[PDB]
Amino acid sequence: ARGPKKHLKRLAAPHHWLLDKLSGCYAPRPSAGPHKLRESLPLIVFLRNRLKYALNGREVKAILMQRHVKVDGKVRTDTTYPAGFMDVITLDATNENFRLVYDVKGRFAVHRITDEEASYKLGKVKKVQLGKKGVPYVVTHDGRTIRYPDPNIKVNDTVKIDLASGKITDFIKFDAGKLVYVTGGRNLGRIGTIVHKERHDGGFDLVHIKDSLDNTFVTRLNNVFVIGEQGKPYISLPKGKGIKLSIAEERDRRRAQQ
Amino acid sequence: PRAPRTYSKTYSTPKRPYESSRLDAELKLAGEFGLKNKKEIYRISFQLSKIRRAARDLLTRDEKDPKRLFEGNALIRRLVRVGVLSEDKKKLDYVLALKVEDFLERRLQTQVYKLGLAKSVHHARVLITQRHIAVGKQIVNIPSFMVRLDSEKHIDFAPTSPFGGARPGRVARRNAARKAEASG
RNA sequence: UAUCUGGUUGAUCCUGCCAGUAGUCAUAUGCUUGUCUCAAAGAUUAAGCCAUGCAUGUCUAAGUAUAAGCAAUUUAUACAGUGAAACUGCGAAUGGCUCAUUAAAUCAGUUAUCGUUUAUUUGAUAGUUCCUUUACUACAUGGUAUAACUGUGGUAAUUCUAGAGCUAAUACAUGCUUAAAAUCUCGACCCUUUGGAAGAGAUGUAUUUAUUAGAUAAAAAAUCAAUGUCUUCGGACUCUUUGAUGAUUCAUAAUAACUUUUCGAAUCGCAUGGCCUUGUGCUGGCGAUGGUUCAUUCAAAUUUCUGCCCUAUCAACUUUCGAUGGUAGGAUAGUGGCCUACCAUGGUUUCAACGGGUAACGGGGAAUAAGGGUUCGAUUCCGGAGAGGGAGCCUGAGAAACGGCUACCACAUCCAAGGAAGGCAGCAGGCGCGCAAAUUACCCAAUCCUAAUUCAGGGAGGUAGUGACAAUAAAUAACGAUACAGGGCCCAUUCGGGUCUUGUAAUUGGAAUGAGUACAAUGUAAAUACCUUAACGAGGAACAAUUGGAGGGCAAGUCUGGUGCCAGCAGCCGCGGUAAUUCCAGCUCCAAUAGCGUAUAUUAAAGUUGUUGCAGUUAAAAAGCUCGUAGUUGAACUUUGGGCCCGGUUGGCCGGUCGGAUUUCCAACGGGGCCUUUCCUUCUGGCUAACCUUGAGCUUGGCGAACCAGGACUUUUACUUUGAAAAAAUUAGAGUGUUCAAAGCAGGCGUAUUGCUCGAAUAUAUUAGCAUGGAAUAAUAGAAUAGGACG
RNA sequence: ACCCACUCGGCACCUUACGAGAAAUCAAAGUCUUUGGGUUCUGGGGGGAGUAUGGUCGCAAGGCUGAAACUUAAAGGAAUUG
RNA sequence: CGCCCGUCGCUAGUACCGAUUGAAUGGCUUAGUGAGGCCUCAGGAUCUGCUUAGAGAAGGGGGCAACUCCAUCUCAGAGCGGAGAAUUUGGACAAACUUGGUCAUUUAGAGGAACUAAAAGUCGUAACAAGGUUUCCGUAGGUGAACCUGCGGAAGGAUCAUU
RNA sequence: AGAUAAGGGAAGUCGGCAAAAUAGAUCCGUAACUUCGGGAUAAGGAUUGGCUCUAAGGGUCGGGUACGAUCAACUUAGAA
Ligand SMILES: [Mg+2]
Ligand SMILES: [Mg+2]
Ligand SMILES: [Mg+2]
Ligand SMILES: [Mg+2]
Ligand SMILES: [Mg+2]
Ligand SMILES: [Mg+2]
Ligand SMILES: [Mg+2]
Ligand SMILES: [Mg+2]
Ligand SMILES: [Mg+2]
Ligand SMILES: [Mg+2]
Ligand SMILES: [Mg+2]
Ligand SMILES: [Mg+2]
Ligand SMILES: [Mg+2]
Ligand SMILES: [Mg+2]
Ligand SMILES: [Mg+2]
Ligand SMILES: [Mg+2]
Ligand SMILES: [Mg+2]
Ligand SMILES: [Mg+2]
Ligand SMILES: [Mg+2]
Ligand SMILES: [Mg+2]
Ligand SMILES: [Mg+2]
Ligand SMILES: [Mg+2]
Ligand SMILES: [Mg+2]
Ligand SMILES: [Mg+2]
Ligand SMILES: [Mg+2]
Ligand SMILES: [Mg+2]
Ligand SMILES: [Mg+2]
Ligand SMILES: [Mg+2]
Ligand SMILES: [Mg+2]
Ligand SMILES: [Mg+2]
Ligand SMILES: [Mg+2]
Ligand SMILES: [Mg+2]
Ligand SMILES: [Mg+2]
Ligand SMILES: [Mg+2]
Ligand SMILES: [Mg+2]
Ligand SMILES: [Mg+2]
Ligand SMILES: [Mg+2]
Ligand SMILES: [Mg+2]
Ligand SMILES: [Mg+2]
Ligand SMILES: [Mg+2]
Ligand SMILES: [Mg+2]
Ligand SMILES: [Mg+2]
Ligand SMILES: [Mg+2]
Ligand SMILES: [Mg+2]
Ligand SMILES: [Mg+2]
Ligand SMILES: [Mg+2]
Ligand SMILES: [Mg+2]
Ligand SMILES: [Mg+2]
Repeated sequence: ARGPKKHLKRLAAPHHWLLDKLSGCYAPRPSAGPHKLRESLPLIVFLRNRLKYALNGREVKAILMQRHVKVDGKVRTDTTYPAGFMDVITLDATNENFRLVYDVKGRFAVHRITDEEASYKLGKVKKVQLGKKGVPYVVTHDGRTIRYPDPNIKVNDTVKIDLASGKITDFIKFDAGKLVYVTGGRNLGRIGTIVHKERHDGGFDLVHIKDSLDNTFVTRLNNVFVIGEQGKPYISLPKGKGIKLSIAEERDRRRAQQ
Repeated sequence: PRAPRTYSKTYSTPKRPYESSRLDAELKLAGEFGLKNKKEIYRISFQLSKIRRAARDLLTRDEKDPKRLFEGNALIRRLVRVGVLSEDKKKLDYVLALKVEDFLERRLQTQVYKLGLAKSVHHARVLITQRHIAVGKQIVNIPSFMVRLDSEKHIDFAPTSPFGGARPGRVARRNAARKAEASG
């Protein structure tokens, strides 16, 4: 009402943050940034609740204000900066590098990566257009604008970003036999090797997707992120690599390693 | 505007207040197990009703169902873990065939009585309440504890208690003071 | 945990209700109350009124400081440390409270903006601006105020202000400084026809209008209008640029201009470096702030479909002057009768319109439930609406804002009567109203939010106090020895001991313990509690458990005394009239127990609302009879059977592993393909695929979906399967020593010296909408004066 | 016109109870807890009361629609023995 | 010697009709008047820049003698403007008030007419047996009251019955 | 005989006698009751001038085997 909201109560936050329902009435509202606040992770909850490197927002602020943490090469000393999918986070102290990817339960994992892998990121192009004076440009999933792309780069493709400059090194197209990451919905976190896509001109192009264990499913085209061709991926996959074990085999593995 | 604390009721009163069969049956149970109300029996029958309802709505589904397999194995495991259900009986119908005395046989009160440190369930009750017990190496003063079939090897007296040493006791120290006065 | 019982009768079986019975995150109230955890709390009546005090302000290295402020720099003579005030910039449109209004309205799920605004982030993004643009000009940077401050005053008073004197900006209001090339216009002049020119001007972005491009399934030829790039002027002729969407007049670009003319940095902090033609010469980093446009993000505004309680003792409603629509224009950020002008007569309704009522904010949800269901939802989350009732509006990206103004109305405050100031449905608190709801406490330590921002602020929030609203756990005693009374067994020797016993005692003992104090420590922003713990702290007259009842229903008195149809009891039947199992007491006993009763409302009981699942001859109820529209329902019939294969699940000895697993197997179970008259859409293309393709036993060459793109068409549904989506919390439920448990989402494991590691699942979530398989069941259409199909 | 046999459609009747029902009784009042052929109307303890009021029809008498307050633990059905 | 109906009379309670063009409260609304701010037509207090501009006097530079040129105190006067308060025209939004109208909910009322109880009141005895005239329905009329009578109907009859 | 009167407004009088007020037209709105025909101009409100315009409402002639020309009305509505 009357303007934008600036608070976010607990029990209204997205559940994949794993914020406890006790310990405060409010949740850290992500500031405006490159991602939607639903599919984002504030640096406060990432540093405190996933890494345990801090206990308070005061300690997170004390870490941020001395320019220790940087994300996508930029320092970003904001407590509620929305870190989203495949954003890289570099901590020069501890020489740590994380890449924000979903685990198969649908939450963000602490996926430690090396420096040569932290030197880039992939972006799913959302629209290709002609800017002013006829300059073509793309818009990635994190709102990055990249001018003068390759003319073969159409929508729903993946571009590899230099992450020091904003240039494109190469790009992956979108058709059958491509390794994808599911980012959104019930199947959020699986990796499943497109077999074919159905059009349905008028809304919500569907795509059929089968994992390494031949368990197929289907997803809207909004939630799919192609990350290479079948076999080799262009990034380091987290543990499990998006299989979505059933609860039976999950407790069998928990009884195996114990 | 904080998240409300969840709470639940743990028992249920019976429909008919006064019937002699239920009355003297539960009074026999209370006398044999050393309880202070019918509320404990009501709580145990409530837990048994929930368990039986889960078994019923699992049995309505056929076998080879993942939900039936998963939660039936989980429930059977939890019952054989607490020791209310024997190891041979793991077929989800003996779970329905259980009764409240099987649950009352696993309380710490009757377990202390069976281990023989009490000589009576009321002695076990006052011992547990007076902290002269340790189910592992930790004092527990709740008689309705539901030992987990591995703790009977560790049910014994507390180290920081009489019958475990390290201090005689309050009225013992008093009597030592009075007999030192008579010594003077 | 799918349960019934008492009451109509002289007795019976029924119908039928009354009463009982259990529960309530449903309240109130009575009596009583020891402990631990957790915790609602002026909603209901009055969205009634409010004393007082707080709840929104804010700075860095980085906008402005001569505080006549504090310091000491001693590096400083412009400043440069800190820093009140004030200007400036942001914020105050969030949060919090309440549920008055509101019944297709809100709201839920589901769409859309190819119909719009968007501060803030985040990512990109202005060489074009000196205007006769050769003095018009500061571009090592241009102007004017003004606050704070000094000083003079006013009034009874207010977060009231006047006059005078300074002074600043990222305040206002002006204003320049950077290429080149290319293309267009005009065009001097040479003058030729093939005609060429010197020179001048314009050409960023933003606004407005007009116009153009923004394309394309295929192949060649005939000549002209003039040759068109270059010629061997035969004409070889190509190159020709065109992105996206299902779809656009889209994105974008280009011409003609239009604008009272936007923007295109006169801003700030650190580091002070390189080149020399050594001048305060030229270059030069890391940031901050700002800035036009696009995109993104936070949103907002409209918007598609379907869904809302009770009423017909509301059946017709809407349209004067907006009702439904059309055209055009205004207005809006935009669509649109949103408004105006003209024009038409439309639009809704028994499939419940319109009107009325709601002791109606909607939903997530809550209680009770064998199933189905019934009732509630002011209230911890989401979405609305409101700030005493209306209306209007400034500022700003965002308000019809109220801890912002203006007016009226109603209440109401202070006056030295002139005038001034008001909005607790924010936090406490106070009057009222009531059957009914707490402290005018402490703190920003957590959770978060705002600011110029690590630092300040925050009655948001947290902590404690009141608190028998509800929930969780759980004391009020245990064990002996003596004295009686048993039941077997040794003796079977009279009735003698009795071992081992299960209870009773004007029998008696030592132990154990917490409630409660309390040194301490822990706890916490600081405390109080909790968990620990010195010392103290049970023997009964103590450290003493209540509430209701004892005819039945319905557990437990034919015990005693009093009363005598009186007093009274009794949810219902009933008790009481001088022998009361029912009143008042005592004794005893019973039910639940720190809780129990009472009232009211609701659920089950209630198959006494009946879809599941009632009854209608006589207990209540077939309309007097027939017709008949809406509604509901509606005969049968159209590919069946037979085969042949392929491969999945359950089995089955083999167990060929030591109660785990495999294969050749008899069978069942569900799938797919092919054939039996059985098209079960095909055109352009490509992969040509499985390929007659066979090179000697792994080689050179078949038919497009099995991989696509576009296509032409394409009977429509209902139903059902699967899947996407359906916020979290709640519900069910997996795991897990909160010490158990309600809970919570934690935790667990090591050589604990350096660390390692599992989690925080899953399911349900109607209806509507979306995609998908099936194609029985129920509808629908087709070729019959053939203006039918194939071709 | 009768008689016999049969058949369709009627008004009914007699006997039994497989069945139903509280019973009286019922070839429908059966095929209804083993609860679903299609469909219309009506009832929710007894009074107050088919009353009051408001509509609408009728010349009128009246008809159709149609409450509430209040009150009550029984009214009532079928059979049994007196 | 059971049960049982109604009038009338007393007492208490509930609701209804009711003259009073009753009353009060609340909502909506016609018409009239109409604050406020907003948009517009003006308006111009005041403040302020520029172009000048002339007179009268001071100073300075120059034929050095009158005289000539440039500056300073004075005050008219003219324009070119810019900002701009009060006030004001018209418009739309429109609070609020007045007077009516209408709807809804309570609320007074002489009197009238019901119902319910209570109470062994008065008068009869209508129904239950063939209830002593068989009961009951519809309709009409009448009578102190239950009720009676007429027409038609019913068996819930006192008849399942005369080949 | 005709009129006008401040403030009040039937206190005057047997009695509002007399006088005053109202009045036409257009638009809106119109109750009880009813013999359903009425009541009804119910009650009760608004508007009305001049000037300059706009709109609508007609006749007669004209077409091989949609329209044009011409002439003339007072009726209503609206706007400055
Ligand atoms: Mg935030
Ligand atoms: Mg009876
Ligand atoms: Mg009796
Ligand atoms: Mg009841
Ligand atoms: Mg309310
Ligand atoms: Mg809010
Ligand atoms: Mg930016
Ligand atoms: Mg329009
Ligand atoms: Mg229109
Ligand atoms: Mg309400
Ligand atoms: Mg809310
Ligand atoms: Mg508001
Ligand atoms: Mg108020
Ligand atoms: Mg307001
Ligand atoms: Mg306030
Ligand atoms: Mg308050
Ligand atoms: Mg007692
Ligand atoms: Mg009593
Ligand atoms: Mg009894
Ligand atoms: Mg009694
Ligand atoms: Mg007694
Ligand atoms: Mg039931
Ligand atoms: Mg019934
Ligand atoms: Mg009947
Ligand atoms: Mg009939
Ligand atoms: Mg019909
Ligand atoms: Mg049909
Ligand atoms: Mg459908
Ligand atoms: Mg016959
Ligand atoms: Mg017949
Ligand atoms: Mg009923
Ligand atoms: Mg009834
Ligand atoms: Mg009878
Ligand atoms: Mg008599
Ligand atoms: Mg008599
Ligand atoms: Mg008679
Ligand atoms: Mg008689
Ligand atoms: Mg008679
Ligand atoms: Mg009779
Ligand atoms: Mg007579
Ligand atoms: Mg009868
Ligand atoms: Mg006069
Ligand atoms: Mg008079
Ligand atoms: Mg008089
Ligand atoms: Mg007189
Ligand atoms: Mg008189
Ligand atoms: Mg007269
Ligand atoms: Mg009249």
